[PDB]
Amino acid sequence: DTMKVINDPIHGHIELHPLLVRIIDTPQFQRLRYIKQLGGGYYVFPGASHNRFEHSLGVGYLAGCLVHALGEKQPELQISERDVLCVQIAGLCRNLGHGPFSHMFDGRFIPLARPEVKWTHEQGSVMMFEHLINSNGIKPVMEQYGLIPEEDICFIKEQIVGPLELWPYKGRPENKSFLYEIVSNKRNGIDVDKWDYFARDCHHLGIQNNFDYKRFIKFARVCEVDNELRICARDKEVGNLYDMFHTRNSLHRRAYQHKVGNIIDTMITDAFLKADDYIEITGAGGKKYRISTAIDDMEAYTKLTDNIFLEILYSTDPKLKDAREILKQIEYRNLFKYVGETQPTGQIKIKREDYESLPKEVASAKPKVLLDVKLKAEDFIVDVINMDYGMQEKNPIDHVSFYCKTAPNRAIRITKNQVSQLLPEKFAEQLIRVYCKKVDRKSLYAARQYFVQWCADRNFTKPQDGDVIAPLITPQKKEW
Amino acid sequence: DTMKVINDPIHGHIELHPLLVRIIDTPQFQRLRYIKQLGGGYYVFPGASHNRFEHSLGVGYLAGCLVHALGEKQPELQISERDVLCVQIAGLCRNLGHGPFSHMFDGRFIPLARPEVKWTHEQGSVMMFEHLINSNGIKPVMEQYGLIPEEDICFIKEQIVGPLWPYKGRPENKSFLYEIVSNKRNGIDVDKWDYFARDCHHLGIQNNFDYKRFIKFARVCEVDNELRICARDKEVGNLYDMFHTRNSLHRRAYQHKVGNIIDTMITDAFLKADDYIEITGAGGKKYRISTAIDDMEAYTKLTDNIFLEILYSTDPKLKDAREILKQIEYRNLFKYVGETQPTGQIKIKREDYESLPKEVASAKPKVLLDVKLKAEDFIVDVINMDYGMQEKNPIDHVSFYCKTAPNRAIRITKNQVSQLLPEKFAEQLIRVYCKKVDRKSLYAARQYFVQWCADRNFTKPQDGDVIAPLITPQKKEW
Amino acid sequence: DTMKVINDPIHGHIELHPLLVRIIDTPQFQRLRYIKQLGGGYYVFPGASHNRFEHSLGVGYLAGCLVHALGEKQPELQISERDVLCVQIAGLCRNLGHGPFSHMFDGRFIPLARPEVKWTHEQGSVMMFEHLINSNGIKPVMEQYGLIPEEDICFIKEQIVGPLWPYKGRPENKSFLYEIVSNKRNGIDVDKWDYFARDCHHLGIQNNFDYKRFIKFARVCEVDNELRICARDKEVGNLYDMFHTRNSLHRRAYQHKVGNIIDTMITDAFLKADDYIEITGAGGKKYRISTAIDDMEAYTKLTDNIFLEILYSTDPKLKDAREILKQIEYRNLFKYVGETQPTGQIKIKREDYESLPKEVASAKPKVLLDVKLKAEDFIVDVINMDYGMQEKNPIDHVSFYCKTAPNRAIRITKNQVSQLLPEKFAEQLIRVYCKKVDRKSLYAARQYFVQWCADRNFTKPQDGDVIAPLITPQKKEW
Amino acid sequence: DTMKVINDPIHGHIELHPLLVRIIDTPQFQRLRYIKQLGGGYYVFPGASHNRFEHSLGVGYLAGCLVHALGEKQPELQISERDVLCVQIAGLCRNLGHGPFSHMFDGRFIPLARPEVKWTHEQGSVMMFEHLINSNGIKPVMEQYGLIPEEDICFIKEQIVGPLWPYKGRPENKSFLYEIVSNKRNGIDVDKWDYFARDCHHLGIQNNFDYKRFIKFARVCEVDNELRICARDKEVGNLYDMFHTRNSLHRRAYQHKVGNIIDTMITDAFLKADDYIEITGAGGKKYRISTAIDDMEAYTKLTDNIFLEILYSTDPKLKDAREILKQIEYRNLFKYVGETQPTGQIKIKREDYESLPKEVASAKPKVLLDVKLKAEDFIVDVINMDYGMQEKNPIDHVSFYCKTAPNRAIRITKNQVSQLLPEKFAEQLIRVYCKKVDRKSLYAARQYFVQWCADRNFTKPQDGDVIAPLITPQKKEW
Ligand SMILES: Nc1ncnc2c1ncn2[C@H]1C[C@H](O)[C@@H](COP(=O)(O)OP(=O)(O)OP(=O)(O)O)O1
Ligand SMILES: Nc1ncnc2c1ncn2[C@H]1C[C@H](O)[C@@H](COP(=O)(O)OP(=O)(O)OP(=O)(O)O)O1
Ligand SMILES: Nc1ncnc2c1ncn2[C@H]1C[C@H](O)[C@@H](COP(=O)(O)OP(=O)(O)OP(=O)(O)O)O1
Ligand SMILES: Nc1ncnc2c1ncn2[C@H]1C[C@H](O)[C@@H](COP(=O)(O)OP(=O)(O)OP(=O)(O)O)O1
Ligand code: NA
Ligand code: NA
Ligand code: NA
Ligand code: NA
Ligand code: NA
Ligand code: NA
Ligand code: NA
Ligand code: NA
Ligand code: NA
Ligand code: NA
Ligand code: NA
Ligand code: NA
Ligand code: NA
Ligand code: NA
Repeated sequence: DTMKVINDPIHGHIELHPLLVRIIDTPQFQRLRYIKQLGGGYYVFPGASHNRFEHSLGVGYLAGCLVHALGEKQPELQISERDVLCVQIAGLCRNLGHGPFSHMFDGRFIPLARPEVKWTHEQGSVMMFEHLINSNGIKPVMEQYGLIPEEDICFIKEQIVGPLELWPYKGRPENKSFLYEIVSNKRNGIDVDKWDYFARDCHHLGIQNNFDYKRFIKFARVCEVDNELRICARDKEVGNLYDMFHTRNSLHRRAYQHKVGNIIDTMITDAFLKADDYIEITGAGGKKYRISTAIDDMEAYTKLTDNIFLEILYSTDPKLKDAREILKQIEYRNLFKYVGETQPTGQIKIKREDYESLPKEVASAKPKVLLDVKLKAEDFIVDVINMDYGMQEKNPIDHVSFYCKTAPNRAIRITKNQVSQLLPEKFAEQLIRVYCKKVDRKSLYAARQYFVQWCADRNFTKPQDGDVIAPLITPQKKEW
Repeated sequence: DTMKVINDPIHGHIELHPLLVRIIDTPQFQRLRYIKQLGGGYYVFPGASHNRFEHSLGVGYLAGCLVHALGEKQPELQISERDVLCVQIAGLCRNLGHGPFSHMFDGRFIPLARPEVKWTHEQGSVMMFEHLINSNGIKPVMEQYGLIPEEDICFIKEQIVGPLWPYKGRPENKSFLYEIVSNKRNGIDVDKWDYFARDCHHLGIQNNFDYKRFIKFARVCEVDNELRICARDKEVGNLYDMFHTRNSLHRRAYQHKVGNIIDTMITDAFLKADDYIEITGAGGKKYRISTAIDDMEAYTKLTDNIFLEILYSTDPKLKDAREILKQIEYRNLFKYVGETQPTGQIKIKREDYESLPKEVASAKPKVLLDVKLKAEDFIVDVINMDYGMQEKNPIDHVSFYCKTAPNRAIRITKNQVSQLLPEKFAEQLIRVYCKKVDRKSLYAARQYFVQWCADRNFTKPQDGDVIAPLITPQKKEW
Repeated sequence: DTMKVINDPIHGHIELHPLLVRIIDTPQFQRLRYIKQLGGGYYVFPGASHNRFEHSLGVGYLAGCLVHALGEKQPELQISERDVLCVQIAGLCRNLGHGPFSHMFDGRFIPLARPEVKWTHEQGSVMMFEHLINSNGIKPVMEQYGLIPEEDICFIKEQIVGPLWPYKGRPENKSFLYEIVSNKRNGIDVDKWDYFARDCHHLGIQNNFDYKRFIKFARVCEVDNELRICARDKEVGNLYDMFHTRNSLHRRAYQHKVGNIIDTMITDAFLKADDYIEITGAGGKKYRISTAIDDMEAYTKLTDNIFLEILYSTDPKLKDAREILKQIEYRNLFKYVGETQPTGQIKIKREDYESLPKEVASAKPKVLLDVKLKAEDFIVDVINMDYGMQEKNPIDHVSFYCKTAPNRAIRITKNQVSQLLPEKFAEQLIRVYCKKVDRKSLYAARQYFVQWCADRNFTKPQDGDVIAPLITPQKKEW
Repeated sequence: DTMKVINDPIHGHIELHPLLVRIIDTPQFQRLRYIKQLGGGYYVFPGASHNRFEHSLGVGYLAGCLVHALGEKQPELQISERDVLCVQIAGLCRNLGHGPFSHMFDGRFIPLARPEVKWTHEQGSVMMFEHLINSNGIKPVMEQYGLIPEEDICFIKEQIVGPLWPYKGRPENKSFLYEIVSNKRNGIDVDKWDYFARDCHHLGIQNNFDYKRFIKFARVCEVDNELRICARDKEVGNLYDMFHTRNSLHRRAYQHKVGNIIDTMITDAFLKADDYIEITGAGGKKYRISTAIDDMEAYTKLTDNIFLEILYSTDPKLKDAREILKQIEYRNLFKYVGETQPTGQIKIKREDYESLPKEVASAKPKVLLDVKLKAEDFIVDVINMDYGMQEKNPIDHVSFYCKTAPNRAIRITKNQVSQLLPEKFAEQLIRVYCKKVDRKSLYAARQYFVQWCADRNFTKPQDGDVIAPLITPQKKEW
């Protein structure tokens, strides 16, 4: 077994070490071929047919490019061949825990189906990796290539999920601290997983990427920052890092939080909720699990993919009728209808515990307009979206270290005022989208009146088309 | 009316007329989201995750670009808005009849499972379109936009599948319209243009054909008393390059030796599953994977999903099918032994395919072997590579015009273009694989293979001297 | 004569009407082949070899795309063939007035060589267009294609340079036409769209603005009793991104610290050569590099070639000029010391520029230095970065329409889009360089520089702590 | 001094070792910024503004990629850091000897102006490199980085121009290194790889050769007791495609019929200017355009600028030269009459070129002509199109390895790959143009042309029946 070459449209011809090949050629990894990267986004951007499989190869490749580049420029770090493989494997395997339609599954479905548990795709990746290792005899193969399974497995899992609970990591000592910033960077969010999905999502969506990850890799260095070795960027690149998070935000606005993409993810979630009692997935020992409990058994979870959508759509059982009809509505494009978008003003934040009550508030509004129909709470969906630069209210560039041309081993900080006055003043905000489940012309007219009146009552921002969709409501609000 | 815009990575922002949107928003069209364009190719080229859905939008768009371009340059053709919509709809709908894994289903599975029937994806598209029309109340919507369903449905179906003037959907003065979506005269059509661009974007191989350039130089002229789409004389080199590119894409990607063996293993799994999977069709009647083609309501539910239904099954009756698919996941694939071609005049006929594994196993290589292999251990895959018209040069069926007389159609022969062009336009490739994957079986398989090539006067395999050093010295030609 | 087709790597195959071809095939237009789009940027980004000629073809093409798109969607605007040609011509001709190294010539050279005059490339374009028309017998060719030279020439010139309705080339009901080539209201025009795509292709930085998407959503609506080009409401995010991209391109490429210092050195060489180079104009009268702008026949011969005329000269009078250009070839450039910005209300006005090198040399660092530097050893470059309208948000001057009422124009404020947008739309950068390149001079230059930043309450330079560790602790702030 | 990074749109961010930087920052290298890669091609493809400078950086970078790749995969070859630098330097410097408009200068101008000498851009590069080294003190800088100037300079020059082992710069065990920059065995080298990608990016024609794939599969193996670079067996298809692409680029772009006639007109202007332009060289001695090749200090100043020096001149002695250049700006070009090829064994040798205009004018068409044309009215351009090795298949000079024995070199014949490949590897194109551009002259020129083709048994011109309907019936073949 020798180096395989694989041709990827984003990165070109990528070399895979035979241990990587052994990890890839398992049911646990190959599963990612059946999970769309962008979930319901495929129903809006028809190029976005790519799956988590190819994204994962790309993350593994880029993780290897960055660690190899640091090792060649700085031999004094003592990056070993073993370190390189562990970083590549962690890159490959950080997407293993994703579920059907990717963010739909851990962002919408699981929190509604199992409100008592705290599940992330990260934790799932660690569990799925363990199952991959143990079911496929990977440990003897790791030893053959010089890995020490005990320590290296721990290292790999820590790169995915952070400390498995003073230097908190066990897989590598503090002098290799920089290695924990490559695959999943908890300090500031700058990591190779974003770099792959920027390039890959853009190629498939038909929106062009402005971030240059190769340029970043070339200027990257390891320096001592508060007695820990960290990956630092060249001072000059600070503009480009602000542009990188600006790009992330553009991709969320244009594509990932597309108003129709989100409502399709919501409809799929609702179909999976109604189907949950009746779909059975066989796991370890022949025990049966549901869509919502497959996360408790990795053998069941292995078989939980986008296929669930089609199993529901093609079913004939009367018990799956409600689930199936929601999916049929997607095919006919009879979707829940977008009413509009607003934001809170001032320092007002809408917290997760208030979400359920928002459809009630929209239906409780009293627009002074003659209406043919009256709508209820259950007729409205309210979707609250938190947009930020990856670290809630914080500027992630405040957590980046830099070096200068004249002293490349000396780490420095650069503040927002030292770069530009044209940068954002805040780093987080909320969007509120409202939709109506009643699609007829009179219901939709009514829904707009309730919506705009609610925006006025709550002192939210004037919807962009407020004057067109509710001309009788927007004059009562002086500031509009 | 109300145009939708859709953003496609190949063509940019595409406008869809509301009638097209009505056709697209049906179970019969949306089904194409679950059929991979390149089938088992995704298992070799990981970027090739694209489905028939997006390819079909692109063919519809390009069909519209070509017909609009001809109408603007030549008002005298009388291309109406109705013609434009019919051509776009036929473009949209020519892929409706594809099955699971696209060419796998009509190229491998159906010919083995139903050898007596003559099924093509084209005929399937016509049948699926009829079912799409009748199940979704499309005829009143056609009338709303000025189409005449009787004539226009006939036109649309004829553009997909073909037929004194033999067509009924349009008269002879619109003969050129039949050359846009599916060109029976020479193979130059908008379906190829979309898949060249789209497959290349996804495979990571760069496309060298410029379809926009071609559309700009295209004109309709009278050729033997029939109006045809002609190309500019100067463009003749680019058309030879276009078929050269098609041939490269087949060699590099579509007939990739591992892509084909994965399609073969999936076919074998579907054969072993065929008795046991049921698909519900019209009136609750049950169909199999091999009979779903006889009922469009069943066939609607026949997609790549079948692969996962088999892979995830627990039924003991699906065990053999499921194990073949598990072999694909572990990459325990049937092993490639090699490739050869016939020499001289020799062509291998379709009726002799079944007997070829027997001939390879019957060869007597003078090498000491620890295993003996049988007929069933060999797969022999014969691939016909051509320029789309068997042995014919398709450029002999293209008409050209000159700058100084743009309504005068001419012919250009291969001799008038270049001496560096192909001398033949068709050939066969013979790939041999072994179902026994261990190192000793594979060694043995190579000896039988090379010996068979020697016995049959086939070409010396490229690695012949390395894989069978004891066999290749007997053959003086090599 | 009929349509020429030209293949451009940015836009593909572009069609040129024969009148445009006649305008392009003149010495006044073909001159733009010898003026680099990005001037000294080519000396930093080696892909940036592109010239104004191809950019101008692209602007003419995109001007035609937008006016055609508006006309097809809204026949009621009565856009005539004549309007289309005049808009395409204005698009083609808006770069005619550029000088050697593009922005170097009107941004640095002319203001220093002729401080008393107010010259812009725009005014130059109008004058060069008039000369192009009259020297090449274009007026009878305009008449042949239905143009009325009196009104249409006026229209074309007004589209490039601007002026109760103040325009004479078209009445108020065609007011939207003045927003295509050079948009005075908000800066959204086709010239930006071409240079975004073209500069990005050549620089190796990828463009994220989608101009085609913008064209598809564009409509003309009534706004305060005047017809204007409006954008779809949803696209407002993309317009903010468009100016954000313009700003990124300025930071990364157009105001690159070494690109600018190369433009400065070339400017200095042209100043020292100005007394001695002669350019023959109309009548045989002689002009200088700085006076060629007063005679279009001389200016026709004033291109990047002047750089090489100086570099290859042997005349002893051009020695000092030639030596500066030789320093560029050896890469012995004036050295970058650093960058800072003003804080608070502080704005640095154009009348204070000359005094800044004096202030840096007057600073008293409080560290012992081996050499002392003077005013002439420093260059101080002030760069104004904005969104095209000084302190104003250009999106406040954009009109929008909604899906439910496409003829009804609306306004959208910054708070209705996002909290993550910029709070200001203008700022200044100050770069300092040193003409003395040795290690001791450069160390000293950094101490003066950082101390000056401290004295003036400017921002702490990014590398302040590394380049001047003894100076940055004295500032209660840093 | 450490690595510079340079951003190139084709290769991305490229690292330059400080010795390379020292070679690049000289007047001898920087001169390549003023020589267009494609010469007159820019006058047809407006994207083709790129210069030899950036192409050279790219060849240097790719030379380094291939030698690094071989060294990492095969440590037993003992590729040193010194070898890597010498290979990068040879890559950087192989284009130094190009003249104004690249192939125009050594392909057209020099053969006509200096018929007694045998000059190539290769020999020019060696001479320019020597001058670069000696004028800029590069030898001590080479020693600083471990190079041995005597041996390594010889190595570098041998990699550019060529020579029982005939080379002195490296012994036989490093023989593979001579195949990277300029491969005399088969033409597969990094210079092609860069211009495929770069010319395609600028021309707007898409490249289908994947050089990175090739580098990944490349290995060094023993072939007839010499170490050589071998390709993987199954890449053989791709190598045939690589030369097919080279040929397509020649047909579409580099031998464009208008590109070539513009190169011819520029050559004619330079011939008429040759007596009157002076270029100052070493010791103040004066040279002409045609003698600047004999003094590297003069040749340093000989660039595309010469075109504009002629165009902008006022000297009455340069009038005829200047008028030809003015005709290019107005697009009053010599007119294309047509294209033919020889049939049979007939090859047209360089000594018969001068007589061809005479033969066309001597033909006796037998139709009534209003004007009669003479020899000097015709230009006949003979173009040799091949796969880089005259009549030979360059793939017969490629060595391959198989997966099962990667140190064992093999040969692969054309019949082992495909029957759809070219049957010949060389041909000639004959283009005829007319210097008289009026309608009557052009009609006459076509009659003479077609009659000449008939008399000589050349191929029927593609538009023969349209341009000469009365002449093409006499010829039974046609
Ligand atoms: N000619 C080609 N150009 C571009 N990519 C290719 C081409 N041929 C194959 N690929 C892609 C498909 C895969 O992603 C990757 C490797 O394919 P390939 O080299 O065919 O390996 P293989 O594993 O089938 O052969 P082998 O095992 O004999 O080396 O390159
Ligand atoms: N900013 C963007 N840039 C590029 N593509 C986009 C952007 N926004 C959306 N898309 C894509 C997704 C779709 O394929 C296509 C149409 O999207 P969009 O204009 O959002 O339609 P819509 O149907 O959601 O809006 P509406 O119905 O309100 O007009 O363009
Ligand atoms: N095969 C090609 N592919 C892409 N671009 C090409 C090709 N051939 C030429 N071009 C480019 C060069 C020009 O920019 C544009 C038009 O050139 P071309 O069609 O050769 O026109 P022409 O003016 O030389 O021919 P004619 O006058 O006979 O129509 O296309
Ligand atoms: N932000 C950017 N994105 C892409 N390319 C850039 C960017 N900045 C500069 N370039 C280009 C121009 C050059 O070709 C190459 C290197 O430029 P740059 O990093 O600016 O070097 P420099 O020599 O000016 O800086 P220094 O000497 O301070 O390291 O990259
Ligand atoms: Na797709
Ligand atoms: Na990590
Ligand atoms: Na530093
Ligand atoms: Na058809
Ligand atoms: Na082509
Ligand atoms: Na073929
Ligand atoms: Na296949
Ligand atoms: Na597999
Ligand atoms: Na052939
Ligand atoms: Na709207
Ligand atoms: Na260009
Ligand atoms: Na070179
Ligand atoms: Na060179
Ligand atoms: Na060998």
